Amino acid sequence: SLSSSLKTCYKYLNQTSRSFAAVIQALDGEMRNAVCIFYLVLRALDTLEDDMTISVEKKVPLLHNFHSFLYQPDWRFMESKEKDRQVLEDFPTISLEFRNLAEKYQTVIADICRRMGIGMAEFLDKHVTSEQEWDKYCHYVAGLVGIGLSRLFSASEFEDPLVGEDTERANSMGLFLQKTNIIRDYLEDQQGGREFWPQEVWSRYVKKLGDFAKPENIDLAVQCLNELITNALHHIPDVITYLSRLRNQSVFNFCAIPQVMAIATLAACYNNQQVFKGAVKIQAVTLMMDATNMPAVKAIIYQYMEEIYHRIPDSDPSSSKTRQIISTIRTQ
Ligand SMILES: CC(C)=CCC/C(C)=C/CC/C(C)=C/[C@@H]1[C@@H](COP(=O)(O)OP(=O)(O)O)[C@]1(C)CC/C=C(\C)CCC=C(C)C
Ligand SMILES: [Mg+2]
Ligand SMILES: [Mg+2]
Repeated sequence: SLSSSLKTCYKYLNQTSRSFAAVIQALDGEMRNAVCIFYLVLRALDTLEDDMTISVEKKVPLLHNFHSFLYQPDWRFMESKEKDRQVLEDFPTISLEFRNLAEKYQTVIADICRRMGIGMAEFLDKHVTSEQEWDKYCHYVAGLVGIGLSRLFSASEFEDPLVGEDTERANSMGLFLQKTNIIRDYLEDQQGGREFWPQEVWSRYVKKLGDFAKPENIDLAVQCLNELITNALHHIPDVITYLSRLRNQSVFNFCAIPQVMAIATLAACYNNQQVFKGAVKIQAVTLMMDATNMPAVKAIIYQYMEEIYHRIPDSDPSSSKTRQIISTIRTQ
């Protein structure tokens, strides 16, 4: 049945994706290969972005031109020192399967890969400063993913045109996952020399972002944490809107399950000193089972919002804001 190279792609998906492998492979019809290949192309792109052994001067053209390599049958990259580097070394297998997809899917994937490459390259010579720049960075690495997935759903015709048209809601869906991961991964990122928390926020608490790892700064660290979580909560209305429009069951699950995992993650991290001591974990199997329709997804969201709500310290500088956003979400 499945070709040799396509079988390899699914192996690469299963090897490199904890959050998405299962939901991708459960997608109906043409969406399955289209989303699997989209995933692997972006995974390869990210593996170059993240590799600190590649100079900025070498990295910029690679990220800028990456979308064109999809059309060059023996393009590969042998100099990665990153863990996921099979997708780069065996890129010809991935690009072959890309060129086997229908044109309408090719167009979306290449457009997103082009735009993300430009965006990633832009942020090689700066850190994230303002909250606005934080949205911008998150747009480039995650918002564009949501926009691309939405365009693939509409192109497949399992979903209505509106899904791919409403780039604001698609963008928000991606932003919610990416802000959640960035918040949760403070320490692991710190330990690999990576900084993604917005400097206009953290610099109101400490002089260097790394200072949140020091035990004496825990109180300030948690305050900043709660500010950032409060920011991320503002994406939940759009997530609800986006999910409420989906018709196909496999698409709904693919979209909803990672969103509810992110909500559960934020709730676990809220006011939690452990974020600064290791990776905070969530329920996964349960949520995978329950998050298969809108009324159940809404109920899951409201349950986690009430968990956060009744944990808000009155003294937290963001407490008013956290209460307000939770109220809005509860009222949609
Ligand atoms: C094409 C597909 C599913 C994903 C492509 C993922 C890739 C490789 C992107 C290259 C840049 C990166 C890395 C972005 C970060 C992804 C987490 O990876 P990871 O940390 O490895 O997870 P785990 O370790 O838990 O497995 C991220 C947070 C963005 C997720 C945003 C989505 C999915 C939009 C949802 C929106 C709608 C559905 C409207
Ligand atoms: Mg990465
Ligand atoms: Mg990266």
